[PDB]
Amino acid sequence: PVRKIAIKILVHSLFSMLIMCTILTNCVFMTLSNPPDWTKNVEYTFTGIYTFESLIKILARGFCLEDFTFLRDPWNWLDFSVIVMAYVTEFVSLVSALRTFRVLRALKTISVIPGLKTIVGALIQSVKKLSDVMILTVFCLSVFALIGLQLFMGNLRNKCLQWPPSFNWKDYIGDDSHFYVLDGQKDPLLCGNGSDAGQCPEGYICVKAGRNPNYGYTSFDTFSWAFLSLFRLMTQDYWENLYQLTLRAAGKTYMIFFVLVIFLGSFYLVNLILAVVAMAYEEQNQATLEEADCCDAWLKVKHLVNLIVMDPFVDLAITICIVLNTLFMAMEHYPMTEQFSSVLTVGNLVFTGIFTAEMVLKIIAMDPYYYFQEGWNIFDGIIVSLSLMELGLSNVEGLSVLRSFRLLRVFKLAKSWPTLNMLIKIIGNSVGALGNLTLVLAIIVFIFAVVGMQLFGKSYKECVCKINDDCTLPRWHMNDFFHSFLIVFRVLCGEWIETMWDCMEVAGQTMCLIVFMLVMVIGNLVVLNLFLALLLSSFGKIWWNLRKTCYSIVEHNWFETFIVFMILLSSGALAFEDIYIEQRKTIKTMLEYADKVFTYIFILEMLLKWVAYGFQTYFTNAWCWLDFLIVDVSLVSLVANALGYSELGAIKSLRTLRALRPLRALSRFEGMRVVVNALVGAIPSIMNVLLVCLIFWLIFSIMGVNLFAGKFYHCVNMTTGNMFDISDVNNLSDCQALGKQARWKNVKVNFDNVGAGYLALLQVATFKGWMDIMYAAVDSRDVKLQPVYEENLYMYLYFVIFIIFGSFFTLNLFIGVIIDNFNQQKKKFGGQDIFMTEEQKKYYNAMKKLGSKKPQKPIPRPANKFQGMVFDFVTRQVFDISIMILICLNMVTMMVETDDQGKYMTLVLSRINLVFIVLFTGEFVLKLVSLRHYYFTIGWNIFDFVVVILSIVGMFLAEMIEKYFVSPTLFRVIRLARIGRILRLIKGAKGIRTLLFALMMSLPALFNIGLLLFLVMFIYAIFGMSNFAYVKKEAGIDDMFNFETFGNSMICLFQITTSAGWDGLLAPILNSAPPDCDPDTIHPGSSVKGDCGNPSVGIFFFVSYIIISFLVVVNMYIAVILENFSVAT
Amino acid sequence: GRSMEVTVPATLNVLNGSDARLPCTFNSCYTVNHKQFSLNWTYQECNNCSEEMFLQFRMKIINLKLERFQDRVEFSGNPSKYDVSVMLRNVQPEDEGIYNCYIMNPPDRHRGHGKIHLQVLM
Amino acid sequence: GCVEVDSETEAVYGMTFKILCISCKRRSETNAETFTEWTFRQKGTEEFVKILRYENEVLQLEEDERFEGRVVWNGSRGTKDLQDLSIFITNVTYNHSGDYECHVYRLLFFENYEHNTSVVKKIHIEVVDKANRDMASIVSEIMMYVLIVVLTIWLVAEMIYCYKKIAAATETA
Ligand SMILES: *[C@@H]1O[C@H](CO)[C@@H](O[C@@H]2O[C@H](CO)[C@@H](O[C@@H]3O[C@H](CO)[C@@H](O)[C@H](O)[C@@H]3O)[C@H](O)[C@H]2NC(C)=O)[C@H](O)[C@H]1NC(C)=O
Ligand SMILES: O=C(Nc1ccc(S(=O)(=O)Nc2nccs2)cc1)C(c1ccccc1)c1ccccc1
Ligand SMILES: *[C@@H]1O[C@H](CO)[C@@H](O[C@@H]2O[C@H](CO)[C@@H](O)[C@H](O)[C@H]2NC(C)=O)[C@H](O)[C@H]1NC(C)=O
Ligand SMILES: *[C@@H]1O[C@H](CO)[C@@H](O)[C@H](O)[C@H]1NC(C)=O
Ligand SMILES: *[C@@H]1O[C@H](CO)[C@@H](O)[C@H](O)[C@H]1NC(C)=O
Ligand SMILES: *[C@@H]1O[C@H](CO)[C@@H](O)[C@H](O)[C@H]1NC(C)=O
Ligand SMILES: *[C@@H]1O[C@H](CO)[C@@H](O)[C@H](O)[C@H]1NC(C)=O
Ligand SMILES: *[C@@H]1O[C@H](CO)[C@@H](O)[C@H](O)[C@H]1NC(C)=O
Repeated sequence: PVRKIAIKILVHSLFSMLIMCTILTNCVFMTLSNPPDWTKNVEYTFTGIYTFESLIKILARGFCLEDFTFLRDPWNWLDFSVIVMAYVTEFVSLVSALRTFRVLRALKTISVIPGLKTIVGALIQSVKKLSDVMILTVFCLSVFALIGLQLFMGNLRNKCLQWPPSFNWKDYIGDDSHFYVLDGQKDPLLCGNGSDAGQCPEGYICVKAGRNPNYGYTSFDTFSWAFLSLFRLMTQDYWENLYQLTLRAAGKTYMIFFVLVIFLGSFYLVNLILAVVAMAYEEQNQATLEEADCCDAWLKVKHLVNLIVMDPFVDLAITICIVLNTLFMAMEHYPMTEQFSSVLTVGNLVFTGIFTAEMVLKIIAMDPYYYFQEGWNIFDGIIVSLSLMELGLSNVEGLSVLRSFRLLRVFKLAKSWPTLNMLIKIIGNSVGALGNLTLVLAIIVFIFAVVGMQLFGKSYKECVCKINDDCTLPRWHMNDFFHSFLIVFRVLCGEWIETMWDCMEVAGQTMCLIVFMLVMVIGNLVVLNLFLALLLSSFGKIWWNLRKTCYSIVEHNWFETFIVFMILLSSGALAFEDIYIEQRKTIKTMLEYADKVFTYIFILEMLLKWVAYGFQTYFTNAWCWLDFLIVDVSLVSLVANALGYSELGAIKSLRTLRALRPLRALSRFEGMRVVVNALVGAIPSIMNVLLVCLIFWLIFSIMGVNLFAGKFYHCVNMTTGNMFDISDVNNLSDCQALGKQARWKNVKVNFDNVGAGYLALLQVATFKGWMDIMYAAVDSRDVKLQPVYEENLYMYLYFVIFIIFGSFFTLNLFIGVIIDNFNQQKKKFGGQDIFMTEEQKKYYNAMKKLGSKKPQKPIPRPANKFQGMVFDFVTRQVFDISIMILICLNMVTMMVETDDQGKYMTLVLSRINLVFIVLFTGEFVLKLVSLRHYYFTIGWNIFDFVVVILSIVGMFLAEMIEKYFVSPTLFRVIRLARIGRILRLIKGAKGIRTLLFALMMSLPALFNIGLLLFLVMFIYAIFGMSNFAYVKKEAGIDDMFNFETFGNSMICLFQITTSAGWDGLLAPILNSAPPDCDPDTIHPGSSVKGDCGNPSVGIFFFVSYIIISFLVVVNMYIAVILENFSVAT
Repeated sequence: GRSMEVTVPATLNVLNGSDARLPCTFNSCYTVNHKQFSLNWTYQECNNCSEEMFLQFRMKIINLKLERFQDRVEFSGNPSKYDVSVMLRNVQPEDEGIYNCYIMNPPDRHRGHGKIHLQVLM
Repeated sequence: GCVEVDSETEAVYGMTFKILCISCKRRSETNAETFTEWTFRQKGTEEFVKILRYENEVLQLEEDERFEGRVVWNGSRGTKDLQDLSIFITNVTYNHSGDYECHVYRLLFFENYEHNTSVVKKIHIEVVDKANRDMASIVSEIMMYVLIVVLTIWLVAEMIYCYKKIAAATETA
């Protein structure tokens, strides 16, 4: 016929390649920010070609006057959509809806190559298995959201308000100039009336009046806003700020709430999402894998060169020269004196020369073009050629940074190193076998990128001064394609809310909500799938006589418990050494003498341990050796202050080692003992992987030193703390000629050398700190030149690349090797369940026996007179489904609650939930009449009973508080029985029950690991109290959250525990010199001096806490995943 | 941005004798405030003749009704939703010329404009 | 930051002393200009007569003989924002032993809103010829010794009890 002609064209591979290339070039064309006139014609061409393919498909599966052919293929639906609304778009008056037409062409990128279809489908089945976890996640988010809503109902609205000299209260609340705008924040400061809350300055009072602490955004005074804020808490995006605002409004006492959600909403639900995605991917892998003359001279010199000593002290010498080359790369300082830069450049020339020499020696013993077959030789040739090109040019502008590719020589160590070879294998799998999936990621990111622009770009250009002070575009916009990619990449990283606020203030609420939620769901699902994909591809008369007695003393339970109590009291003795210690003068001396008592007890128990266990056995024990060291430092302190060297710079600095006193509790407790045993047993492989990670971050940090060698130095106007304009000041010369108002300030985190390079890369990879790092690196123009706003705008790519490699691949290898090590440890050598002791093991086994229990219908009929009637007409489906419907309706009534709802609305809701509580009491009593004898065989019945009792008691308590001595801060807390009234949902909600049971199963191991973590926070909080209770009031450290007291230190360390905002807490400590801090500022009521902590101990403190918390949280994660696997498989 | 977008047409002709509604509205982003807005209408008489004044409303309801051209203008705008316009009292053979509608919105920095030839057809 | 500490009540005759009065700001970041007055009544008098005044740089004194050439300033040194108010009294005598009132008047600056706050700190001192140790310190030291000796007795008693047990038990073989 004639359709047969339109078949060969359809299946011909050149047609598919044409479609691929036209989609790719159209995609490159959507990148354009402001398309010139002529491009329009090309755009027409594109849609014409698209019509082409549709024609080819529409004359291929329908014959003899047939209408629809490509409508059983879902992607053909998208093709039909784009071809139709392209010509609908061709009628411009038929409109500001281009944003819904161009994006349809944007989504067409998915089907560039066959194979992405299967990957998208596989992602679809992966998200299909997310039903139970997503429903549990939304339920928990809603529950904690109502908790936060009825607790902080409008407290986040609290602000400082002046006290008037005397319309009245109408244009006083709504002035926004009568509020305390904290300097350099452009957002009114929060306060509160209760204690342990934000303090309104002298001359202000805290009033619940104004907008919420943003442009009017994710606060707690609405259920929708509460749900958004707790989705933010569940993803932990910038939750330091929500933490700070909530605790500044409602008081520090409420922080326990966060400890719940952070441990329950974020820590647990993320783990469950990861675990179920992992099970889906493992099932996918299991299914897929179970389914399937002159030649005489040349040869005579080859005789020697191939015989030139290969293994002894040459190839090993070549490797050690590679290591020395990396070393010479390391000493790249920013502040450089001559005769040092000369040394480095002559060493670099020597090394590129020796590499060229060895290459020409290896291409005359394996032939010039037979040599390019091992693969490693190809890589060596490419890298040596790049080095030779760099030395030859030495004059290219903007591209001398290609120099850094010489660091690729480090990867030659992969020939010997097995673990870095595993890293290279993971990279190859990312680009190779799983590259399709990786491609999807990029494509999806690209899609959202362009989509974002088409939906928001123009808006961000016109609505700009709505969000700014200079009305120029913010540093994170979508006006051009690159920034739209950057925002999507940042959303993938996890920092979404800060830009989402800007979007929602520029381009309305619903559009940006939908866009950013779609990105955060789809893109993170893709990223997690890729991460797990690479993860799963990893694989005599007195002596003895007294000795026995003292052994019986030291082994007895009485003495051990007394010693444990002394440990707790001695550790607590440090907590009272506040900023407020001198004001007491009674606890001060009391704890001073308690120090002597505790040291005496400690020395005596050490002596009994000495005389009982014996010196050899007491020094073969790590715990006893550590205890002896701590007793030694305590005894040295006692000798010092008895003799009188107390106020000596070295001895007083040694006094801060008292913070290690709680460390001896590790041995006495079972939980810390077993958890530290597991950690320090797994520490060798962790150390090997850490060696690999510091090697690869050394590569990236030396690259960063080359890219940003001390170019961060920017002038600042010392009356406002702001950068200069390029016009007024350009470089170092005029910055030194700008009187004294110019500082030539640094960034305090930079790339001056591999040390600061490691610090900055740690901040970037943890994603909490990259703000000023990226901003200044992009600002970086050149040495001694003042930075310019987004001048070197493409340096973002570097960080992007780093985050892909040094934070997504390195952490991937780290987690994979930890998975392998723990697998080996639990299965082969050791107990099957680490992090739990023997008694905890018995608890776990008894709970396992308890969980798989069901009743063998031991409920006979009641006695007489219609009790059996209700008994038998209550058990049926009707009653249970009805009570769940009433629970859900009560939940919906709960969500209606809002700030500033009229007294009538409160009365209506009170009547409605009176109706609900009565209908639940009559229900409880119906089941009672059904089962008057016992009714307590199953814990769900006793849960219903206790929750109904709690609701009634809370109801009466609310009435009492509302017609007696009244306090709203107690009413809000006591109103929490309704939360259990809706938690009653768990009884019949299958799936949720199993996952919460997994929580209950993992609770012992999580408790042990979290007890070790709490001890770690205790030690670090006391050390910070000793050190950083005196730092300046910079960004992260302020009056409310700082290291002054123990409560403030513990809340700061809880903020840090999830790596949140530790950049802000490290910023003030990094101050070292008079320009930033001041070494002699006498504090009122303190004999101490100086308001800046020691930088070295500051970095050590924060980086050590980050690493220890990361290891502890990884142990928690592994425990949860183990529980999920055990319950499921 | 480059300018301020105005939904102004090219040229519109209104029959004589009827009441004249002279429209010029701009679709901006920023939430409107009825206290600080700026609005000045211009017109080009000769090739490069300097304007004197055409309309007013630069701080509040301010009217001109100048006898230089005609007796006209009635406030028929409502800036509440990006829509401010006026009227003209009597379309006559003395209603011809290029009558611009320059604008200025305070919270942004763009002086937008729209040019239409006020004439008569039939 | 800043901490409010109650000054020591017991001074010493003939020695020196430092009367403390710390009025910490509610917010540490607020720029302010602070000055103060110190008004003392002696034991046996019922009034509060001005004796010391502190302003931006130099303090002024009333011409009372009880403090002429005798009191110096140990507040915050030249910061225009005092936040620390202590009088260092040299060669303490009997004629200053009674009640001080510490009126700290702080003009808090703000964006455009000037505040004029006043806070009173009533401190009590009693000059004494002999600097006896405070009750808290003596009780603390005595209880320290009691705890040490009691625990030593406890451990020696436990050792002797276990010695009796092992003598009764191991003597069999
Ligand atoms: C924290 O405690 C302060 C101290 O009482 C509370 O200040 C009180 O604020 C309310 C309004 O927020 C004042 O009510 C009056 O309302 C009329 C209009 O009905 C208005 O004309 C008055 O000027 C005044 O605003 C009340 O007088 C005021 N109390 C005092 C002693 O100043 C504040 O509301 C509390 N905030 C929270 C969140 O607990
Ligand atoms: O209505 C009332 N009090 C009330 C309190 C809180 C809630 S509540 O919305 O916050 N839900 C809750 N669940 C657990 C705790 S509170 C609802 C109602 C009183 C009432 C007033 C007028 C007519 C009828 C009753 C009342 C007084 C004595 C005994 C009961 C009720
Ligand atoms: C630093 O910038 C100043 C800018 O003033 C340079 O001084 C000269 O400035 C004038 C006008 O400002 C320019 O026309 C000259 O071109 C500048 N000189 C040069 C050599 O370019 C100053 O030279 C700069 N110095 C450094 C070290 O960058
Ligand atoms: C410092 O800031 C002030 C702000 O008013 C400005 O006037 C001054 O010019 C700046 N100083 C410089 C850049 O010389
Ligand atoms: C103390 O004051 C009394 C007032 O009567 C005076 O007589 C006496 O000399 C004073 N002594 C000293 C040491 O100032
Ligand atoms: C108190 O004042 C004396 C005398 O002026 C001075 O020597 C001493 O250093 C001061 N002490 C403090 C803490 O200001
Ligand atoms: C203090 O005064 C007494 C007598 O009033 C005198 O004996 C003593 O030396 C004085 N001490 C000082 C330090 O002035
Ligand atoms: C207000 O400030 C002035 C400034 O000198 C001061 O004299 C006055 O005592 C202050 N007001 C009060 C009530 O103290």
